[PDB]
Amino acid sequence: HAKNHDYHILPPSIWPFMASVGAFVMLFGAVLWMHGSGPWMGLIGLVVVLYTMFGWWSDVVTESLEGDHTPVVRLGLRWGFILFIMSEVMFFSAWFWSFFKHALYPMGPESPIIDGIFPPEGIITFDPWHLPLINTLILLCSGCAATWAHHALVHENNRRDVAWGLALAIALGALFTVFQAYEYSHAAFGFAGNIYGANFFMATGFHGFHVIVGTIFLLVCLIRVQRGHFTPEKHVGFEAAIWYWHFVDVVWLFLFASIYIWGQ
Amino acid sequence: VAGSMDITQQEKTFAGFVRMVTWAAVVIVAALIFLALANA
Amino acid sequence: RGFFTRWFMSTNHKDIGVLYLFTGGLVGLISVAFTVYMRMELMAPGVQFMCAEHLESGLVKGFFQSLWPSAVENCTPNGHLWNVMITGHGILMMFFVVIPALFGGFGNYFMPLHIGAPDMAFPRMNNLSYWLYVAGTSLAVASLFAPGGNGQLGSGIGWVLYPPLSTSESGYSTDLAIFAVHLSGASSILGAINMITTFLNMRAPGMTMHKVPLFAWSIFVTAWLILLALPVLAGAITMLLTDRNFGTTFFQPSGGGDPVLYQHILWFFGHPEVYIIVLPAFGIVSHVIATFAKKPIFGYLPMVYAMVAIGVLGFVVWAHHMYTAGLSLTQQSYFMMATMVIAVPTGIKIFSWIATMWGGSIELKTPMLWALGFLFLFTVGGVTGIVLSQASVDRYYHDTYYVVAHFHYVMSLGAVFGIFAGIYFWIGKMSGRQYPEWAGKLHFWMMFVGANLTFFPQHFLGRQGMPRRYIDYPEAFATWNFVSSLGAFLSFASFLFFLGVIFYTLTRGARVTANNYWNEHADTLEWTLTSPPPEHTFEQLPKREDW
Amino acid sequence: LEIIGRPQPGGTGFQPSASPVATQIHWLDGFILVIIAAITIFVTLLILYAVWRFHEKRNKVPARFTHNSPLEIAWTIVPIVILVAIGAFSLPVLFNQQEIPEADVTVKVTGYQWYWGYEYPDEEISFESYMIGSPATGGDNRMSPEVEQQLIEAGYSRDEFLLATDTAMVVPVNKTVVVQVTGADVIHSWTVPAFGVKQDAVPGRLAQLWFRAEREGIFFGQCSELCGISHAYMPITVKVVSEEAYAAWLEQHH
Ligand code: HEA
Ligand code: HEA
Ligand SMILES: CCCCCCCCCCCCCCCCCC(=O)OC[C@H](COP(=O)(O)OCCN)OC(=O)CCCCCCCCCCCCCCCCC
Ligand SMILES: CCCCCCCCCCCCCCCCCC(=O)OC[C@H](COP(=O)(O)OCCN)OC(=O)CCCCCCCCCCCCCCCCC
Ligand SMILES: CCCCCCCCCCCCO[C@H]1O[C@H](CO)[C@@H](O[C@H]2O[C@H](CO)[C@@H](O)[C@H](O)[C@H]2O)[C@H](O)[C@H]1O
Ligand SMILES: [Ca+2]
Ligand SMILES: [Cu+]
Ligand SMILES: [Cu+]
Ligand SMILES: [Cu+]
Ligand SMILES: [Mg+2]
Repeated sequence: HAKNHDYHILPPSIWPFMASVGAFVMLFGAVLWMHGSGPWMGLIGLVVVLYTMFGWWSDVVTESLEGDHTPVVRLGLRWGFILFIMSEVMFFSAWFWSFFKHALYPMGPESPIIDGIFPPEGIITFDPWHLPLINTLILLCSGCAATWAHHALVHENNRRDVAWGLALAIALGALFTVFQAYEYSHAAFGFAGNIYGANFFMATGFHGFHVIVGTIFLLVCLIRVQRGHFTPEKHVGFEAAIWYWHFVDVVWLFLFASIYIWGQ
Repeated sequence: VAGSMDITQQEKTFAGFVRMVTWAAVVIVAALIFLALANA
Repeated sequence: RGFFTRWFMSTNHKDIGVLYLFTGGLVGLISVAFTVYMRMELMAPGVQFMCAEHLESGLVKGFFQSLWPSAVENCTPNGHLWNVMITGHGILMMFFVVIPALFGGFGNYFMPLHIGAPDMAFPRMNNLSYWLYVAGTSLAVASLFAPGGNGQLGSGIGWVLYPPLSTSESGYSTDLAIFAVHLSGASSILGAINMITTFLNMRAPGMTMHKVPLFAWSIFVTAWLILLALPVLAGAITMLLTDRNFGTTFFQPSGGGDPVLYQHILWFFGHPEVYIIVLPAFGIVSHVIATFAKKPIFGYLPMVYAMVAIGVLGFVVWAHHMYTAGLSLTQQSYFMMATMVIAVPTGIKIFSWIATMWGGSIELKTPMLWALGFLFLFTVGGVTGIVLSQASVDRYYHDTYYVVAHFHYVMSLGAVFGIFAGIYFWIGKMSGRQYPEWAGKLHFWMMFVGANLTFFPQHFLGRQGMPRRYIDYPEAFATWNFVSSLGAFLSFASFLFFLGVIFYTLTRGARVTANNYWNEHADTLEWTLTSPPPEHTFEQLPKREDW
Repeated sequence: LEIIGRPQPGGTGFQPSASPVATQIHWLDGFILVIIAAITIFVTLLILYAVWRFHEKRNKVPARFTHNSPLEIAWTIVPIVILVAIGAFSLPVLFNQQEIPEADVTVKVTGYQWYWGYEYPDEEISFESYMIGSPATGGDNRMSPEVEQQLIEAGYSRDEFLLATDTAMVVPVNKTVVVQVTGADVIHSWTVPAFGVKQDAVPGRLAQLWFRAEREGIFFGQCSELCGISHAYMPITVKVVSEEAYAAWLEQHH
């Protein structure tokens, strides 16, 4: 009743409360799963959360189709995602720190005085050109496929290449994690009991979790192109997809030139 | 009158925020490249 | 419009902020109760309350037995409980009490008002930050009643979860605490993202950032620290989680780990963390001193840029928590000097507040007392920091109650005074009922007397060599430990009295007439709105002439 | 036999010096303590006076000023000088206590959950220092009739309960002991307040301190990093004796 501002005001919503009940149970049940009892309490949580996330984000489309995403709101949603991406970079930095330390000054039997050998004695690394470069061409190509999709909708309004490009990107994205899940099978070293395995499998591990996320995210954007949901002016969800995906590429390119090239 | 609102102050602030964060990010990458070229 | 839809589904920031305030009080009281029991044992040497014998009774039983002493002959010292209490105290306070009441509680309420915003940028995600915070607090409480170390309940690691002790302490209680901290970060990061966007995108027309109220700036800087620090802590504790439960060797040396690398990564979060606590108090104190000294806050910009300066430098001084851990002399040198740089802008702000009082007409009402009290404690606390900054002297002082005294003066009492200053200042403006000025001024004075006789005696114990996390000490300390445990007991009564004062105020309280109930110089946008402000504030955006 | 490194029942200053580094830590703290004692007194009086001189009763109308470009630079240059002052005397004391010299004695100290371990690599000696109230020395990590008699045994009082250990690291006066420290279980920390040395025992790191013992007597120190249930109950005793007496011990312990 009687307002002059464009800012999005929201009706009350269960999902904040419902997600945090599920998330508490997810993480409590995971603790118990990690200590011998049944995964069931954990996966109840995962389902309640994944159900809540779904509900949540379905309304952020409903509202955008409802004409709530005004100029400012859309702009604000762009910062929100960038600030998020920045804190994603800060998360990964803790793992590049952990790697670069145990690479520059690896632990030797006379540790702070005289450092040890890197890569650890008897750790056979991956050939940085055989397979990892296949995955670096898988991702760099998928990053082009998703950018042609952006440039299509934004600067051509060409809905065919938007859909086509995204399908190719989602394909190569899921292909990366498939090809990477082979590099894990064919790993010349263990996960437990050595730092190299600890630094390697956790750093590429989280990146792979971020690729899985970025591919699911791109698929939600394609599913929406199937329903013809974006316009050249209004496409914040599609915008953040290509940002997030390009962020994943930067992370891999670092990993490649850190763990594989420089750290072989 | 939704859609009408004047954004000039905010769109300016966003260009600064982008210009700022990009600048800040290279300084830090440079600072670590210095620190590595100094005391690695 | 029902108790559930209003508080379990709110998207109105004013309510979510109120939720934060009240939960912060609740978890506070829990954690303050931990400290009254802690000083109870430390009252005089020998263990009397934390006896292994009490374990043979059940949970409820052995509890109420522990609340009442014993003879040194009938008491086997259970150090584990002691460690879980000190850990319980710290973790609750640093992750679930003080930041939530300042950043979550006041920050969510007033920062949108100060900048003339109708809501927050992402007010549905806002609610998620609160309920994730409750989820963390649950997991945190669960950690106290869980398969823990040395065959008992609870994790007795210390609020910073140092390894290999953390990684190898038995049970799963620690893993809960890990995930509790995970969610407390997830809360904060979302809250921060909201605050940053809100501040940058939703200001009033004509309000440039150099026209933004100081509290809003203080919250804005706090949000940036949170945005960048907490994700680093996530990695830190995830590495503890995989060492504990997936047998990696991030910090296990037999596999090639370095327990020192944890401290780097943790304290890379750990200092920003301590500036995330006090920075909102800087703002609140700025607003209060300017109001009740009837004088525009001395040196606006500088003040801000000081906050920016502190905020930037806060990341690159982290290793002065590690002077003893075995750091290269080159390193120890750098962190000694950088730590000294921070001291300058953190000092300067103390002067600006005095300069605001200089010249003005000072109404010594309750909020002004608390802000004045803060000034004292923040100096007393800050100067002992200069001592510790010099690595040479740190060797003697490190891991002694001298540090405990330092960080209580500057951080605990600093932020607590910040919180109370906020509460009395804004209670009418949030409830519609004012507090009784006699009770407030009493609560302040009890706290100020008690809390000084609590932690200043601890300075001595540190110089006398009493180390941290000791359930028992040589008899040759007990003089000061009794002085402290007295003050701490008195302090507990003050916080109890306060809980009454607000109970009186929220029910039997003097309903507030006007929009502004303080004086003309409480001149920011919240005092333009109704005393309990409308459920939808700034439907009509305020025109430039409104500030 | 003169118990020196020790708390006094309600003391406020440091523990007695016993080394050149512990003299300089006593000195630096005093120098700083003047400067901090000034700054708090100066801030307290500025606060008190302003509250009196500028109370709404004692002064009716507030002032209008907000900035003072001269005085504000005064507010900055002074603490930078104050810190350059303290810094100039503190960086020397830091290098001195961290640059290790030639060792007269070398000792390796190892942190074990709730006891210590000393090695003299040269003189071929090894032993473990448990607290006199230990469960390895019968006690429940508490005082009891039995536990007091044992304190007398080693030449200690009921006073020294939580400080006195069943075996001591013994050292020659005016000889530079280089103490190397590592942890075995979790992180422990070796300190002797009288000697002015603290070094964390981190598993998997060879960390080093040094102290030149100037006086003779018994010195104490307790563990300074939370290490588990009995973190209070693993202290340090360093008996320092004359070179003649120490040469007699170095054959005995063999
Ligand atoms: C509220 C947060 C806060 C603030 C503001 C501070 C203000 C400072 N504090 Fe610290 N402190 C912590 C939260 C804070 N700190 C916490 C939580 C811990 C412990 C965690 C744990 O160990 O468990 C800690 C422990 C700590 C240590 C390590 C002790 C140890 O464990 O060995 C050191 C040493 O470098 C230190 C230095 C400082 C310095 C140099 C300043 C200075 O920047 C202060 C500025 C000076 C003042 C505020 C006094 C007023 C001065 C003026 C008005 C003019 C300025 C004068 C000069 C520059 C000479 N702090
Ligand atoms: C900033 C948060 C905070 C707060 C508020 C405090 C309030 C107090 N703490 Fe501090 N404490 C720490 C952060 C705090 N503490 C940390 C992080 C550690 C490290 C754990 C470790 O060593 O590993 C520590 C360790 C510590 C120890 C020693 C443990 C050991 O070394 O073995 C002791 C005992 O002397 C201590 C005494 C007190 C007392 C008596 C109070 C108070 O009870 C006294 C007076 C103050 C009040 C009564 C204010 C209470 C009010 C609030 C908290 C506001 C609540 C919210 C609202 C009203 C909205 N604390
Ligand atoms: C845009 C997306 C990009 C992808 C995201 C990844 C970005 C992160 C990349 C940089 C990561 C930092 C890596 C730093 C590792 C340095 C190695 C190290 O740990 O130093 C070791 C030192 C202690 O070693 P010590 O044992 O004492 O040495 C004894 C001598 N033998 O310990 C030290 O002294 C610490 C050295 C200082 C290191 C500080 C690290 C801070 C981490 C913040 C990085 C954030 C990057 C932000 C960039 C902007 C991005 C937009
Ligand atoms: C995508 C395509 C890829 C293409 C690649 C091209 C991009 C290149 C990027 C390279 C960056 C890699 C980062 C590696 C940095 C290594 C850091 C380092 O070497 O410093 C460690 C050093 C070691 O310590 P020390 O024991 O004293 O050494 C003695 C032995 N000589 O530590 C010291 O010197 C001790 C002094 C400590 C100083 C700490 C300084 C603070 C850290 C910097 C600030 C960062 C914090 C972020 C700030 C955010 C807030 C604004
Ligand atoms: C949800 C969040 C996701 C982020 C976390 C990422 C988790 C990534 C998990 C990686 C799983 C590691 O799996 C790992 O198991 C085995 C034992 O350690 C390894 O080792 C195996 O091959 C090696 C052959 O030389 C041998 O050393 C081992 O005897 C053999 O068991 C595998 O080669 C490796 O792939
Ligand atoms: Ca006791
Ligand atoms: Cu710090
Ligand atoms: Cu120990
Ligand atoms: Cu210990
Ligand atoms: Mg320590």
